[PDB]
Amino acid sequence: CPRFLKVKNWETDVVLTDTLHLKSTLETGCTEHICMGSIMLPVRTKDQLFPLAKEFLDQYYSSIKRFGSKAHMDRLEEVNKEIESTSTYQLKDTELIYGAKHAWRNASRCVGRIQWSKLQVFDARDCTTAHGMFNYICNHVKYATNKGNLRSAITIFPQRTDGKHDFRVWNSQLIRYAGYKQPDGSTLGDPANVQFTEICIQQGWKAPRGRFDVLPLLLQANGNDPELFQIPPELVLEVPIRHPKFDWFKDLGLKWYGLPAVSNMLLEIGGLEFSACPFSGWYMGTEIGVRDYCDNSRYNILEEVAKKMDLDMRKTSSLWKDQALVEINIAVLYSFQSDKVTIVDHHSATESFIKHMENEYRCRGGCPADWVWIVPPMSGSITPVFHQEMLNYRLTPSFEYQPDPWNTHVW
Ligand code: HEM
Ligand SMILES: COCCCNc1cncc(CCc2cc(C)cc(N)n2)c1
Ligand SMILES: C[C@H](O)[C@H](O)[C@H]1CNc2nc(N)[nH]c(=O)c2N1
Ligand SMILES: [Zn+2]
Repeated sequence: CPRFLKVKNWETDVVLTDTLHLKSTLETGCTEHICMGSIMLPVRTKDQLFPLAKEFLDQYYSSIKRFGSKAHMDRLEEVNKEIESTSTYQLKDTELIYGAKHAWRNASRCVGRIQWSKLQVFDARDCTTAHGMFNYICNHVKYATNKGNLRSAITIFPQRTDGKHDFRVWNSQLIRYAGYKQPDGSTLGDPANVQFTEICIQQGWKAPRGRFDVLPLLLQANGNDPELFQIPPELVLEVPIRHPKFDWFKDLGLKWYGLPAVSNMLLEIGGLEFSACPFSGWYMGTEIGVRDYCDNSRYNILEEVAKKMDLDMRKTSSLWKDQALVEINIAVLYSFQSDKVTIVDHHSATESFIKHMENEYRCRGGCPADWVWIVPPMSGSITPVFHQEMLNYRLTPSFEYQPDPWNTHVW
């Protein structure tokens, strides 16, 4: 802008002023001579820990307008001494909830953040076993699902200590379908999960060898060998995909699960690392309809579908893929709604995100947003976020990526 940063919506000419980026700690990958905005992915000593701890506490106490208080100050000595003795420290329940809700709030890749303050935090820091993990996770799933009226939730397992005793949910999501490679060449189910399916089988999973087989949970507690568990099927809500007009759509036998629940990410609060912190909300229809169903590397159903629309697949210029994609996504939304399972369309979601974005600038002086991820993978320019300039930067607490457990743990 003039002296501090401005973003603009070119459809509405609204301008917003960003000051929040000046708090940004972490680094983006971009430099003054290269932009890495479209790049997917650009323990800790005692000494590294206290700055990060104090930085978080200062923020937490500044959030409740008690910055610089006795409570604030004693808490600082309290934690400083915890780190000398024990090389770590423990978050109060209140701080844990603040941290978690704010990690969501700072998640620059998430279009749903208008919901950020409405999150259930299940503290599972007392868990010591894979079995306990299974119990916490089942409870999360059942709570979150809520018989179709979805509720946002996260379950936080014990924090990392010496890198030799961390909790990992080896699953990328709590609920995902298996993927089966064949020397036939082809692949049955979800190909994103083929290797993971292999690990499960090479750990004794009795694979039904079907298309939409819900995978077992594979749970690592205290750094031990991970252990298999079948989520109770009655806890796994699913939607058969049919079309509001094309009654032949049922015949494709599509089904998806209703509960999107990410389980491979790392939650960072006050320098502490929670390597097992599965979290869930509800689906934007395009996640299933466009990416899950139509990505070439995923279920890849575009050919099968468009074929059954008497479509012109001779050349790409008929836009037969575009047509099939729109129908597939209509069927997804219709289905979830006919089943009274929470879902949002990309028009409504992006619309609420603009509102949220403007909310955040009003009261927080900004909102970090990653345009590349915020814009839906179909019909981009007819949603409001396509035309909205966005500033991306890294605030903390945060959810981070982390290595796949099978490329580390062994024995
Ligand atoms: C309530 C409904 C929610 C909706 C509609 C929603 C929507 C989305 C969408 C569409 C994406 C992009 C995913 C993709 O295209 O692969 C995403 C990413 C993400 N969401 Fe949200 N979300 C919701 C709830 C939550 C919650 C409860 C959390 C955590 C507290 C969260 C944190 C994140 C994070 C960390 C990412 C980035 C994933 C990555 O970088 O791989 N979201 N969200
Ligand atoms: C490939 O490396 C990065 C992995 C991409 N992340 C990613 C992939 N598929 C699905 C997701 C689900 C994201 C999500 C999470 C939540 C809590 C809700 C929602 N609607 N969507 C995330
Ligand atoms: C290359 C590019 O960064 C990558 O394909 C991104 C683009 N935008 C995305 N946006 C969402 N919501 N989800 C994704 O997986 C991706 N993939
Ligand atoms: Zn950049």
